[PDB]
Amino acid sequence: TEFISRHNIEGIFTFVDHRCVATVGYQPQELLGKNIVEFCHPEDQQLLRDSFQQVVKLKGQVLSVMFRFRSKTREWLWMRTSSFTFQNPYSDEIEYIICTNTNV
Amino acid sequence: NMFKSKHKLDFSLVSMDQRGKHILGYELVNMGGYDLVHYDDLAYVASAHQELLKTGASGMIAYRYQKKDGEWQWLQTSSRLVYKNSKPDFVICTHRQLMDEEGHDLLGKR
Repeated sequence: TEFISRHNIEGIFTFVDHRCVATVGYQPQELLGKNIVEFCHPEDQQLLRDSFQQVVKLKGQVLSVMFRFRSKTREWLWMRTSSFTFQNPYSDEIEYIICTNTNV
Repeated sequence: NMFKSKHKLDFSLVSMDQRGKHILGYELVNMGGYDLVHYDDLAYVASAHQELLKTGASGMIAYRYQKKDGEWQWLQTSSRLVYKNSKPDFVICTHRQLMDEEGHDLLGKR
């Protein structure tokens, strides 16, 4: 039970696969354009922010962070997110960040 | 069912046949080469990109490209490096539009 999201280096959702509807209750379009931290419990945000910054810094390495995600039903859902930057095979530029978001 | 596209070495699109534009539903330039690749096919397409860069050719038997309406289009693509004054210049891709049955069958064989 998980869904994949893509983010720019700032954390903004730029793609969300439709499994998010069953996992956290939003439609993809409800997430697109918002930052991931906007769905994070206030106590967990600093850990999420620093983990996201480190994903970008450690280009290509797979990182993991746990945090509470605010579902559409306004409950705090514990989430384990595995993240990595995708590097362009030619330019080595960061195309985007891929997150696998799993309810725990 | 076949069409071509032209890309920078980093795979960003610089031109595509009008037939390919209408299949995907779109402009298509001003977009990164990986922005429409299905997340389960990213590794497959990136590995072919490396094959193209190191070797000058690559083949992708099946992968998905997101259409304008949000649906996925199964594609089968050969790619080749075009050179200029002995230096790599751009990429030319030749695509075949796959139906979902053939795409899902090829996914397990790739």
